[PDB]
Amino acid sequence: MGSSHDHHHHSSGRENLYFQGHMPNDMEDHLLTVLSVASGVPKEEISRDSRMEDLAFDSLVVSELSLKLRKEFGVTGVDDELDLLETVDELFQLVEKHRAAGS
Repeated sequence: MGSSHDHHHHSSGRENLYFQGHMPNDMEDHLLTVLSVASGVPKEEISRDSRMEDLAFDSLVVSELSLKLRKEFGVTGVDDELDLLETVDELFQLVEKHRAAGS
């Protein structure tokens, strides 16, 4: 008497290892990957035409997003820019215009 055995596995069988990180031709792909790691959800679940929900619209997720951008694109100290995010496409256009600069 006294048992309720359940050994249910979620399953996360994944195996595909590449060294593909030289010459990020698609900035959009690399920025989408920044979002894919920050949000934790795959590339298909994030698009340019989308609103800032559980992607980059939360103080923790914005600090995580910034943390990525400092390394991935060198885009640092852009708190106001990340505060002005409404659409995901706007983030693509923002880092684009920020990389181009006024210099």
